[PDB]
Amino acid sequence: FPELKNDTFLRAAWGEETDYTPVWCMRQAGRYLPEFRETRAAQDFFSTCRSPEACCELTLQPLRRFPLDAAIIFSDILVVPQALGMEVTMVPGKGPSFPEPLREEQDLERLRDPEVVASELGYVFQAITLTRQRLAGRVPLIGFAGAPWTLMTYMVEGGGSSTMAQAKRWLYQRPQASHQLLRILTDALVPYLVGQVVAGAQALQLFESHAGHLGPQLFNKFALPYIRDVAKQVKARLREAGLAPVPMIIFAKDGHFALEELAQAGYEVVGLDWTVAPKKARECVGKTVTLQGNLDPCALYASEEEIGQLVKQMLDDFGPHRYIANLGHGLYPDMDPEHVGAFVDAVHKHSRLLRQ
Amino acid sequence: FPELKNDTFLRAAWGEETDYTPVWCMRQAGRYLPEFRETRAAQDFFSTCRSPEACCELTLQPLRRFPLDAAIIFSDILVVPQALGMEVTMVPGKGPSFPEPLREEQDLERLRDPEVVASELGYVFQAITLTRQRLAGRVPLIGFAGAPWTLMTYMVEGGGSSTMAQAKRWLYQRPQASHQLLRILTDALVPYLVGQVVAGAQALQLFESHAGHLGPQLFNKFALPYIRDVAKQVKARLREAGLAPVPMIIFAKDGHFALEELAQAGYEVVGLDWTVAPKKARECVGKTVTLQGNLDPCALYASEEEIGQLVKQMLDDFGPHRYIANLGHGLYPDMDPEHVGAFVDAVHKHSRLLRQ
Repeated sequence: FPELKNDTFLRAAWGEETDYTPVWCMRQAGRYLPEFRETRAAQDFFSTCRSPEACCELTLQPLRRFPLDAAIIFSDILVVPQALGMEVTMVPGKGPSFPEPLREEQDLERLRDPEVVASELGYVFQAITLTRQRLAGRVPLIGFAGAPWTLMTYMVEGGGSSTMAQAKRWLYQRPQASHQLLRILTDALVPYLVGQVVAGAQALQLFESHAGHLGPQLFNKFALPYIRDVAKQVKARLREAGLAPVPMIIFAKDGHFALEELAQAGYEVVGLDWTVAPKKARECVGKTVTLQGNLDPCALYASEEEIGQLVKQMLDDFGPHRYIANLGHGLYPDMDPEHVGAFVDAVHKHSRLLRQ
Repeated sequence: FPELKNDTFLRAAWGEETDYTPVWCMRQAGRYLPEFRETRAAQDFFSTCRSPEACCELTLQPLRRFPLDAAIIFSDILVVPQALGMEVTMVPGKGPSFPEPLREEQDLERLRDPEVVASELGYVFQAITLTRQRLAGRVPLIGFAGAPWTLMTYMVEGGGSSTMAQAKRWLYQRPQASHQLLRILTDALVPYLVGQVVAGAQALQLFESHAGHLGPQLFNKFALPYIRDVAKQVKARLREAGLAPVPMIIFAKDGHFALEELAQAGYEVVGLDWTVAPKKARECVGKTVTLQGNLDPCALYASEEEIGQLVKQMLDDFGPHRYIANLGHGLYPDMDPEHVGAFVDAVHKHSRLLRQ
C-alpha cells in the first residue's frame, strides 16, 4: 500500500497533538452529491454495491470536492444481516428494508453461521483494497459496520422505527433469544471488521445509531457487553495476524447516558451527536479518549457565514486536544454541497486560528 | 365542584410528603384498552372528540380498571393547530396528520388570530367540566397541551418525523418566521390552558415531545423561552381571575441536556423519559422541583413479576420525596391492561414498603 501523506486524522484519533483539527462527515458519500445519484442509477443500491469499482468511485467523490481529512468506505450497515441470510428489498425512494423481519425465536434458524459472513462480504474487502490503492495515501481510509444492538433493531423491526417497540419487546419478552441474536451479530462483525483492516482500512467505526431508545439498564445488559466484545476481539485477532491495530470509534447516537461507560469500552474515539454539550461530554469521558463530532447536520441549512460562526463556537467548546470534527449525524440528501464545503473550510481555518 | 377526596398527586406535585407515591400513565386512555376502541368507533377520532360525553367516558375508563391517582383529560395535542385553522385528516390506522403542512413563511397567513383559539375549543372545556363533575372528587384532573416547539414540528412536518429536518430547516433558514410561529402558538396555548383550569382542571401538563431533536443551542433559542412564557402567563392570568394556580408539569422527551434549565422554567414538576437515570436527574434539577416518570413503557412487555422488580428499583432510585411515578412515554396500543395494573399496584405497594 502507498505511504500515508496526511495522517492528521489518525494522530488526533490516537490522542496526539496536531497542527489543525481534522474533519470528515458521516455520509460524505451520499445523495446530496449530484454525482452520487448519477453513479447509483447504474442499478439500485445493493445491486450497485456488489461492484468494487462502483463503491470505490462513490468513496472518492466527496474527496474531489472537499479537502476532507479522511475517506470512509461507501457501504451500508445492512450488508451484515444480508450476509447472515436476510433478504433486503430496496423500496423506490423509501430506503433498504427487510420485507420478512425476524419475529420470533424460531426465525433465528434462517441465519448463516456467523463464521461464514466474512467470505460472503468479499466484495466489500475488494472495494477497500481498491480504494486504499486509488487514494494513494492522500488521507486514511475508515472501515465501518453497525453495532450489534443497532443491527438487531433493523432485523426485528424490518427497517426504521420511532419507538423500537418490537425490538425492545424482544429484550423484555425474549431476553435469552435476544442475547443469542446479539452474540451471532458480534460473532459476524468481528471477522468482518478484521477483514476490512486486512483489506486496507486504517480506522474502524462502529455505528450504534439506535442506542437512544434504550435507557441505561437495557443498554448495559444488551448493547454495552457486545460493543466491548467487538473492540476486544478485533484487537486480539489483528495482533495475532501480525497486523497493527487501527483506531476504533464508537458512535452512539442519543447516548448521553452511556458516554462515561463508552469511554471505558476499549475505543480510541467516542463519536457524539449534537444533543450533548461538548464540554459536558468532555467531563463524562475524561482525558483518556478522543471525541468526534458533533455539529447538527441541519445547521448546514444556514448561511455559509452562519455555518462559520457555529463551527467556531463548536471548536472553542471542544478545545484543540483529542478532537476530530464531524457532524452529529449523516448529511441529509437535500443539503447544498457548497455548505458542506463551508463546514470543512471553517473547521480548518478556525482550528488553526484557535491554535494561534 | 365536588371536594377532592384523594389529593396525593397534588401534594406530591407541590413538593409535600405523602403516605405513598402517586401514579398515573401517559395515554392511560388509549388503544390498549378494548373499551377505548369500541367507544372510538362511534366515528373517527377528531369526529368523536367533538362530543363532551365521549371524551368524559374515555377519560374515566382507565380509572374503572386501576386505582390511578389522577385522571388526564382525553384530547389530542393537535387540537390547537386545528383550532388555529389547519385541517387534520385521520389516516385509517396511520394517525392524525396535516395533509397541507406549513411550508413557507406565507403559510402563516392561513392561521387564526391566537386570541380566538379558546373559543374554538369550547368542547374541550365542556368535556373538562363534565369529567370533573363525574369524577366527583375521586382524584384530581389534569389538563394538557403540546408545547410550542412540539406543536410547530407537527404543523411544519405534517406529522411524525425521525429527523425533524423540515422543522429545523425553518429554525436555521427562517429564524424570524419561526419565532413568529412560536409566538402565535404561545399566544394560543395560554388562553387554552387558563380555560382548562377555569373549566375544572386541577393540574396542567405541557408536552414537549420533540425536544430531543434540538441540541442545547437551538433549544435555548426556540423552545425554552416559550416554555417559560406559557407558565409565567398562565399563572398571571389565573391570579388575576381570582383563581388558584394549579401545579404545572413540563415533560421534555429526550431532554437530558435541558433538565437543569427546565427546573428553573417556572414548573412545579419536570417529567422525564426513561433514558435519564433518576439519581442523575435529581442532581440536574436540585431539591426545589418534583420529578415525574420514568418507566420505559416497553418494560410492560415483561412479566408482572419483572414489572414489580423494575418498579422497585425505579422507586429506590427516585427516593420517597418530590416524586410522581409515571412511564417515560405513553402506553403503546399493544400493551396488556393486566400489566398496566401490575405497574400501578407495584408503585403503591413498594412506595409504602420503602417508607417503612
